[PDB]
Amino acid sequence: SQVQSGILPEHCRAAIWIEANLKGDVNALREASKIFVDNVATFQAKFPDAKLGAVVAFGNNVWRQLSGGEGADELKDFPVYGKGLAPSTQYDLLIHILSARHEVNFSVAQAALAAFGDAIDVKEEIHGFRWVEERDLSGFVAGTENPAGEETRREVAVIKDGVDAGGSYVFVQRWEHNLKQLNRMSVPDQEMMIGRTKDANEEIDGDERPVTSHLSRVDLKEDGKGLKIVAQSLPYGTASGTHGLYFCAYCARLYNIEQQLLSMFGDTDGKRDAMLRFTKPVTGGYYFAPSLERIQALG
Amino acid sequence: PLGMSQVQSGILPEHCRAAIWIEANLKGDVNALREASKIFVDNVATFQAKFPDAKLGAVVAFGNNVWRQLSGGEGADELKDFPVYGKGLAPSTQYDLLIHILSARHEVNFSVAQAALAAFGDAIDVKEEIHGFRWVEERDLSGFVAGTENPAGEETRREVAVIKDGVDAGGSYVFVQRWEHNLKQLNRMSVPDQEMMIGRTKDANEEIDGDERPVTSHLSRVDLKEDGKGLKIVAQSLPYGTASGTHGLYFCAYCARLYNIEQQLLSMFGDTDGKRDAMLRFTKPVTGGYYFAPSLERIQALG
Ligand code: HEM
Ligand code: HEM
Ligand SMILES: [Mg+2]
Ligand SMILES: [Mg+2]
Repeated sequence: SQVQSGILPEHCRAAIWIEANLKGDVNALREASKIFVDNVATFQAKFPDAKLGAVVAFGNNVWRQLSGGEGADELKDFPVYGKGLAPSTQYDLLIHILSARHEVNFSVAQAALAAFGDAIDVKEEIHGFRWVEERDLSGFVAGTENPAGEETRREVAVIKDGVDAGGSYVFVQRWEHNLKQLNRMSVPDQEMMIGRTKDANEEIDGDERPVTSHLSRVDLKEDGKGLKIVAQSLPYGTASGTHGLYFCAYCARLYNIEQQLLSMFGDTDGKRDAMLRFTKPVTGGYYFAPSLERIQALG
Repeated sequence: PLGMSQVQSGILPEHCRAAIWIEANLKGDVNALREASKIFVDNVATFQAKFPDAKLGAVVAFGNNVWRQLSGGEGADELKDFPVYGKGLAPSTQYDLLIHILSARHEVNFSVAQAALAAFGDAIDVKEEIHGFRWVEERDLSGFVAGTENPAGEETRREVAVIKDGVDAGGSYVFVQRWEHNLKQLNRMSVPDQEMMIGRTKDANEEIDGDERPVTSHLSRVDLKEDGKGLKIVAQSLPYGTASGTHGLYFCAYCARLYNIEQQLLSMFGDTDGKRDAMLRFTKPVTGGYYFAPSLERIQALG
């Protein structure tokens, strides 16, 4: 089973995420998905330098229909976390496009919209960009502990066997940063909020940083085994309007993502991520990304 | 370089892949713009030093009312608020301040835009912020190549865009106008009909002779000569928007005289000969403003 092309690429410069609801017959998604994955292959051949990839992924209700109820055992609608502190905006379809070249991504996004046509209702379209020094707009480097290299990224993100082999679970969550609130914090206070130093990007020892620090919330182990995810997140927005991080992660099980969210939003131990001092999530959804062979076998 | 006037760095660069434009109104006393503009151009120099490979430039430019105040009424003789053209076919949304940032790196442009906002602070009310991107093959989102006849090279671009002498030497006039394309409407037109609308062939970008295209074609509207002398402008326009939402062309041009821009607008919008640009069949302008970009030396004499 071959993995969709947008899960594994590293260090992308730009992305487009489109989140949409199904308005028409669920069966219209079958032909549209095949059209789109062929478009992606054609664009990769036309723009080899772009290192383009893309993913089509499906919400719980749609995917149960498309799959006949087989597999994707962990899939569910995204719930609130923290009783609502993390909101839920579960849609039916996610299209994630990434590459070195925003302009290529834009053409690919137009192709996705042509493939799905008026069967879908676009609810969100976000254009991500890698910022200076791969920093989040807060000024902290983002991506350091992300699984590195195809071998490890496959291990973390790609389902190994059975009916879902080559697929992955996806989580997307848009955050809105209040950089004015951030900038009122001293740099040492910001560093204790994240759990790494700001300029030099060195981890602060877990025994010496707050348990509410981001790293303490999300660097989770189960009897010594890390709960890893493959992030594809990027900055987005305008300088004068809304801006933040579009969080996007892939994992061979939803479990690892969910444990991190239960931790961040106070459900596990009553403590909340210190980043909520300056940024907040405003969307959230879970999706299942089938393998390419599974997509071809739809219609 | 005493006794000379240095152009702001964003007027002349060619083939930059990314831009940010910010348009804003002044909220309080115009004096706030003096120290903010000096800070901003200094920040630009710092970003150029930090990111030499970005090939970054930027411009700060001013609307008529605030430029008249800051200049004491000296110079900028052609400057005026952007008029409506075609009785409203081209709307007017004249603001007080234009920031234009362009480079080979969107991420550097973003940092520079943040610096501009920090410099001006609450003295301004941002009315729009547009992130331009060069599309594939330098095409407009309509699919036609954009930029072919734009003045080429530093020498010619300086001749067209940069005022040569007098108090305004090193300055330029700026026009910005955001267009919203209806690509569904465009795609209802056959490609031959689109070519007659533009005046060039779509795939190969060959000019269609003036006698073989309608007078409403875009090239017939805007390729204007006065007794054989072309009325040139230096465009810095780029595509913008989302695939599923608003998208189009953010039109931006610089010229040493506002006259050349105005003649093209009077032509496009029906004021000269009663005919209008065929591109209005699929796209429309929704903003419009004129600004004056002083020389970099003069931004330093503010205060
Ligand atoms: C505003 C939103 C977020 C910001 C700004 C942010 C920022 C960061 C930063 C600066 C780091 C440290 C550098 C690195 O290793 O990448 C980090 C690490 C990490 N983040 Fe986040 N993050 C956000 C949301 C999330 C969410 C929602 C999750 C999971 C559901 C998450 C999971 C992780 C993980 C697993 C790590 C690596 C921890 C480690 O093993 O050291 N992050 N994040
Ligand atoms: C929807 C907005 C616009 C679109 C899509 C558009 C597109 C084009 C295209 C495809 C060309 C031919 C290729 C080239 O030489 O660049 C062109 C040329 C040109 N455009 Fe536009 N344009 C727009 C607005 C404007 C405006 C508002 C003006 C002036 C006020 C203008 C002035 C020019 C000029 C002077 C030329 C060169 C003509 C020549 O000498 O051959 N354009 N434009
Ligand atoms: Mg660790
Ligand atoms: Mg000509």
